[PDB]
Amino acid sequence: VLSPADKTNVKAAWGKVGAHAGEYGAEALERMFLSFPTTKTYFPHFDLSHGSAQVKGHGKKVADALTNAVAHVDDMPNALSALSDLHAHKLRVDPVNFKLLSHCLLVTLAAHLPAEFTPAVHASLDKFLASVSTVLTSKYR
Amino acid sequence: VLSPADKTNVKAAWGKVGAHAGEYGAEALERMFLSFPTTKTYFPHFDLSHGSAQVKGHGKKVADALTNAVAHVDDMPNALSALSDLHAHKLRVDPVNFKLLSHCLLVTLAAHLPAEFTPAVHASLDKFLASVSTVLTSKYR
Amino acid sequence: HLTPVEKSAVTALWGKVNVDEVGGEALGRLLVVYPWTQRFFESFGDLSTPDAVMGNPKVKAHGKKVLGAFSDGLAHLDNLKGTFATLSELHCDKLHVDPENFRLLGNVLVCVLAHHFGKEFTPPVQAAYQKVVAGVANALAHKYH
Amino acid sequence: VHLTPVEKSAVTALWGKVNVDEVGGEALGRLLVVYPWTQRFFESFGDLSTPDAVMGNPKVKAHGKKVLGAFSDGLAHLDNLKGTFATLSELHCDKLHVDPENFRLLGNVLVCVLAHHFGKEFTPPVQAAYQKVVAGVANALAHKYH
Ligand code: HEM
Ligand code: HEM
Ligand code: HEM
Ligand code: HEM
Repeated sequence: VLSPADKTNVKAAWGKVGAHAGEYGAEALERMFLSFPTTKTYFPHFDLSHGSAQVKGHGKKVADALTNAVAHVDDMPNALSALSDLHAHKLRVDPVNFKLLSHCLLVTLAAHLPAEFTPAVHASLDKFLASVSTVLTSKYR
Repeated sequence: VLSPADKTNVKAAWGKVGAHAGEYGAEALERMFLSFPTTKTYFPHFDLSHGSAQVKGHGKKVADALTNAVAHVDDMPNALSALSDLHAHKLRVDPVNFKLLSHCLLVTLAAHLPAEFTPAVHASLDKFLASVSTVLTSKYR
Repeated sequence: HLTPVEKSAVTALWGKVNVDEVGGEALGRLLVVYPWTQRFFESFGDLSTPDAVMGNPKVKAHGKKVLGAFSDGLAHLDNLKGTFATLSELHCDKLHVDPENFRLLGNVLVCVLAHHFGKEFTPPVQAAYQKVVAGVANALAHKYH
Repeated sequence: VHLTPVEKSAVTALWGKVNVDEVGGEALGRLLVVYPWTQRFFESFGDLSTPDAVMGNPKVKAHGKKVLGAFSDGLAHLDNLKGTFATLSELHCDKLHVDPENFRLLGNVLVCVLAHHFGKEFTPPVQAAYQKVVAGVANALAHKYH
């Protein structure tokens, strides 16, 4: 549940990603795969290598996805319906993995957006990412 | 996020609780205090002896709040906003304690309403109480 | 861990458990209530529905094995670390099951005990069992510590 | 925990640039802001009503420095983190009753603070190494519970 403030924070913080959506997305992944290798078990069809255009391009959609999740923040279950099916029904992603990706995304934001990663914004982003994580791991069709 | 079958499961199951709501609240409360003694530190002014009158009055309030969440299962944040203020702002309950109490609520239902506690109803009730717990531990005012 | 009156409580109740049924119901309910665990069982076939899951013969057979594990934990509450030392290796080092799932299974078994024994599963009996299942999940996760 | 010699080198170079009188307080303040129920353990600390109050709170800054000092003790004793934190564990699990999920949280907040301070220098390899460290510390701090 985000306060009105939380949504302005994520709106404001996540907007500054901008063209770098791809880049931050890919790095967050790279961060997760190196820091938490078990998460590779979900991507055996990917090229794990650093700089791998499959990782790089996948990151672009997660960021858009999240941009879209920021875009339908108060409609997120309807808006993330397809990704729920993918992640909860089809892939069966264990929910801890969302906490790992969520942390790597925060690390990336902290590393690339220091002026915007204030404590208030950090807390809003964590709740936002937890909210996206709850939607993606729940079967509600 | 509760599915449509989730919502009808919860509502039909709660109906069968009926007049025993307060009784099951107090038992879940006792189970929790005995099974997880650290939770008692949230009730230092409560006489926590077996058969305690404070635990029984309090079980009724909890049951009534859950019954109200069932009635308002589509607008839970709004309908529980005073209880989130209490639990998230003033009490600052660790979310782990909501999992302990939800688990004890399920144990109580499984003990008193075995016909209703199907696997599917179990799944639906679990998400519902996880949902309530998310509202009550979020600061969104 | 268990005081005398506790051990005798859990002992007595565990005597009445159907060892060809409750193990299977706990596993099946794990797979239903916490569906992402299904991922660990694409070998087991039909897990599409609650009724499909709860009747899967391998789900039942496997559940017998886990209740067997629990039976073995109850036997040696002295040193479940060593008791489950081999299982911990399989669950942690080999299959990489997040240990929160260990806690979830124990709580489901506890539910399933309450579901079967009803009023006999008193708050004090649950409390002793909660110590037991936490010991099994801990011991099971020893290779993570 | 076992870091590769290059992880150890990268970890120690970054750490040597850590502001030992601030980072500890940033990490604790963020814990209390991002995970507001942890404030329950610090009602002795005074004003926590707002994020700026949390971060500016002298008691927070104070207590954060000693926490940073333990993470330092941990870094110097990576092969024996249980021993190093044996008494600390007694304090956090037996006396305080802190649910050990929160130890993972602080460790991950610290990583976010290291990222904040070091930017690009806090590369994914470097992060990978520190995740190893803070996982180590949290569990040695949780050891009693094992
Ligand atoms: C915030 C968390 C996440 C978001 C927003 C997210 C978003 C997305 C998006 C947008 C897609 C592709 C949609 C499309 O087909 O156009 C996708 C695919 C995928 N996501 Fe996620 N995801 C998240 C977390 C995870 C996690 C934690 C995992 C696994 C550990 C995961 C695994 C996948 C996989 C395996 C795919 C499919 C890859 C492919 O074959 O293209 N995702 N995700
Ligand atoms: C879904 C779970 C819960 C529900 C529905 C719930 C509901 C309530 C309700 C209705 C009240 C009293 C409201 C009032 O008097 O104005 C209350 C108070 C309280 N709750 Fe909860 N609660 C839940 C979980 C928890 C948990 C897990 C804890 C702690 C372990 C907790 C601790 C308290 C405390 C300390 C009070 C105030 C007691 C008093 O002074 O009378 N609650 N809760
Ligand atoms: C928590 C208490 C648990 C106990 C006591 C337990 C015990 C066992 C036992 C006795 C086996 C049989 C070894 C064999 O197949 O030869 C086993 C296998 C397995 N367990 Fe567990 N287990 C537990 C929890 C879990 C959890 C949480 C998961 C994952 C969600 C899991 C997944 C498996 C899998 C996938 C296998 C092997 C499957 C196969 O043989 O095809 N277990 N476990
Ligand atoms: C995860 C790594 C953690 C480390 C390294 C750590 C470290 C320490 C240290 C070094 C002390 C000081 C002991 C002394 O003064 O003699 C301490 C005290 C304390 N820690 Fe932690 N801690 C950790 C986690 C936590 C968490 C998660 C909480 C609460 C959520 C917590 C709450 C406290 C409190 C309340 C005190 C002392 C209270 C007081 O003196 O006023 N700590 N910690």
